Amino acid sequence: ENPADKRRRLAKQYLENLKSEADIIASRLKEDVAEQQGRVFRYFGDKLLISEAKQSFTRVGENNLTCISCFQPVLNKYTFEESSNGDKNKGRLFAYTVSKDLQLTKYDITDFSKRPKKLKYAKGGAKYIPTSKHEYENTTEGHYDEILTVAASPDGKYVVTGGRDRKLIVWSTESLSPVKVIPTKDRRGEVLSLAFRKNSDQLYASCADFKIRTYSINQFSQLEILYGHHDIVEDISALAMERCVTVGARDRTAMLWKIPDETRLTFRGGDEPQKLLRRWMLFFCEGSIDVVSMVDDFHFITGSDNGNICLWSLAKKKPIFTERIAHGILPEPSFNDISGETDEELRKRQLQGKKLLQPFWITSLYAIPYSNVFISGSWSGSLKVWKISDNLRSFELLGELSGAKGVVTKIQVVESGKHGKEKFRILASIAKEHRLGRWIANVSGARNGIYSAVIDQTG
Amino acid sequence: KNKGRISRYLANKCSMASRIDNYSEEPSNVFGSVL
Amino acid sequence: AVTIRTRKVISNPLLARKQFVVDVLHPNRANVSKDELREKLAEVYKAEKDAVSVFGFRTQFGGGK
Amino acid sequence: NPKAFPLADAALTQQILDVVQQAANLRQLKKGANEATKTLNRGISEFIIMAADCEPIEILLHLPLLCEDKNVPYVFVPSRVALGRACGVSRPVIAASITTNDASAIKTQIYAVKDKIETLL
Amino acid sequence: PRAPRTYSKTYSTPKRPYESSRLDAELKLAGEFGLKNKKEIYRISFQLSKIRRAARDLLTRDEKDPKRLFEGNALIRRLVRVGVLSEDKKKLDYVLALKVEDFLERRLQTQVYKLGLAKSVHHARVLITQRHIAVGKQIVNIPSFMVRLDSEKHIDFAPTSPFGGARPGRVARRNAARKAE
Amino acid sequence: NILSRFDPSPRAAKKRRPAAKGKNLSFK
Ligand SMILES: [Mg+2]
Repeated sequence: ENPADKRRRLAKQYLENLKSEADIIASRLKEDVAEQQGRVFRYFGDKLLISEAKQSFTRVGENNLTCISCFQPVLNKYTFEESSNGDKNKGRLFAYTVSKDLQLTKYDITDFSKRPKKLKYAKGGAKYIPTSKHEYENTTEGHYDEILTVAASPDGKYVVTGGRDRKLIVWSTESLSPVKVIPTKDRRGEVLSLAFRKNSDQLYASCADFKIRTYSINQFSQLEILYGHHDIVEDISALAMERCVTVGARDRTAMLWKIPDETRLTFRGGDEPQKLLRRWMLFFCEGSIDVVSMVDDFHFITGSDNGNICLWSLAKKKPIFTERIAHGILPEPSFNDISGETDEELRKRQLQGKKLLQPFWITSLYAIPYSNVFISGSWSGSLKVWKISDNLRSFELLGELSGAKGVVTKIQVVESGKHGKEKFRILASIAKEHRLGRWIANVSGARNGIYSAVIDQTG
Repeated sequence: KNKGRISRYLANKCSMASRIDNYSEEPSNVFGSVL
Repeated sequence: AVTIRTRKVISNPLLARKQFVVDVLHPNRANVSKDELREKLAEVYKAEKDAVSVFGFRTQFGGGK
Repeated sequence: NPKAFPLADAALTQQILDVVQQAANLRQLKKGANEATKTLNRGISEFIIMAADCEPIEILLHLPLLCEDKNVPYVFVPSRVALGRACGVSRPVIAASITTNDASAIKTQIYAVKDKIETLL
Repeated sequence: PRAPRTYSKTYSTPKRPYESSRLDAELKLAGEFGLKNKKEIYRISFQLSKIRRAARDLLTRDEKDPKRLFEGNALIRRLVRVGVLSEDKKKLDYVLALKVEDFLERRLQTQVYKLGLAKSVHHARVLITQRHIAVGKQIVNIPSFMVRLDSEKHIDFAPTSPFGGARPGRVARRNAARKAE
Repeated sequence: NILSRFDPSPRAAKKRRPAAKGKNLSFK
């Protein structure tokens, strides 16, 4: 009964299950390690059935729900033990949400047929304001300023949150109890996004002081700071490798960070409407890149404030493919509000034709790791699902889900079922306001809640 | 002190209303009502 | 925490070894002794501590590396 | 012909909003029509930015009059949602003013946009 | 013996140091940029003289001359990278139009003052020499450090600085300890 | 639009990828 014998037993049981499920076995065994090869190996875009998706909107009492993070246990092929923290949580799917109301809430999302079920929550307030007024003394257990982001540890043991109070509180998943507080130690070091390295305890935090901080949650320690962005680092995405990718908003640059190599690759759009119009013979100049998601260890996608969704490759500095005005144009302002004149024709002239029209922003953008399908979000009122080409040189619109109404601040996807037959559950946090600010005019019908859509595969 | 706050608040709105009147060829009362 | 990274690794079977450059990130710490670096390098490379030799460490101006 | 005139194209709008963000970081930006008005009275305004989608547009039409009397460049951008975001504040901004400073770190960038706005007028 | 190591002087004394106009110009420069002595001005003037003499010699050559193209492009690229020469003035003719103030505005002392981290050029010098300023991840304690275009937006307080998020210096914690006692 | 010969003149060893890669670890 040596440890070598125990692994052999578990490996033998695993093969027996694979025989029961079923060339096929050899192919399936390769797919167990396809993630180590950073390539797209999940081609299920054509098998998805968007039309028959079961939509549902769950209302929440929190105002301006800011981010959502989902935890899915995964079987470890090396040890054949599930990622669930305890035996009780075997095969339990969780989602964690944060809002500008300073509330962290965990939900149960195991049952795809049922709505999310609240389990526990933690709220902050004015009691947690530090008295010291020194940055290194900002070590209070709760939040006192807007929470902007949340991330669930891949081991199911910790959930970490951060926001405008310049702290990084790590909570226990079971009780939502704070176990460590890590100040960023900067006057303008507000945490804007968090990304865990897949199947690892390494965390990447993109802050407002133009820097990226990396932590080891198991050690509860900051490791390094990355420099190079010339404006706020708004979003950050990571995969199994140590190659996180970030976007810098107004500096209009995406950066890929090779952490072991201590180098970075800089990507820039460089589109100009005059040539775009000429080649055609409404095109909007990009102002800032707000969202990013890694399709692959070698590919990622970004969404800009002009509605452009671009596909990138590590080999090329410029985008390989772009989807302009992905979510359409904002409604034209009412002529009864543009001007105070009685004559309608005078008011119509103030609309200036179509010059005041501006595109929807890409507020959310999520790509399922190592697949060919990704989801975008805005406040248009629908979630659009896109499929990437087999050669990874383009993408097309797979479908839409119109249930969501409001600002899509964050998107997540969780799957269940056997290898052949997966049902995909899309969870999106919906707010009445943009996460970073209150600029967006109130959208008619927008509500604060959790948008849910269950998608099944047939063919 | 609460009386001063309203007077300042009403002054700001009066400044806005005077602009809609002055820079409109045929001013309406629609914005003054909501204001 | 202290981070240790190895780069420019050359397998040199002529001298029966692996040669590399070592980067140590030690924020809020003066520096890392050669002995403890040898212990951690032995751990990561799965070798005896007696088979690891480290030298020529220069702290960067400003500290921390 | 329309009241909000001249309206900057897409390319010039991004260049204008770039300067607005830099001036925000360097404490060289006055946000809001009321603060913009004071700068014109004091003659410390380098130029004025206005939002063409203001509801109603008339609440900021005193500014072009003050500018043309003072020979100060001004320009309209299509969105107040975008203007406020680049101003660094959490709310829409309908008007902003770049404060004059020949000892600023962004002096060359400011004059570049100012030259183009004069061409626009 | 071992081979010689090269060295050079970075400055030169002017032709007539005692001209009243020169003394007044040096007074204004040292005051506006917080310089310590006339040797810093001489150093910058020496560099600028070399650059402008090179540009003059290149302009004497025929257009499309290989040497002119190669060396003029190298010089223009260097001047644009260091921030002295604008992106819209990429010609040797504008290289001949440069002045000492263009180089003095690129010093880290001037940049630290202008970005608002210091209340004067002298406070900026004190902040730099006291290890409070970082360019990117690197603490720079040299006031004459020449800031590049890309480096401009990365000037900040260092992580180790009490103004950059670290603990207070000796004076603050000494005072706090005595107050607590 | 219409408008729109005889030339008289072993491989090297293929490059091998690095056998070893960098390793990283953090402690304390
Ligand atoms: Mg020190």
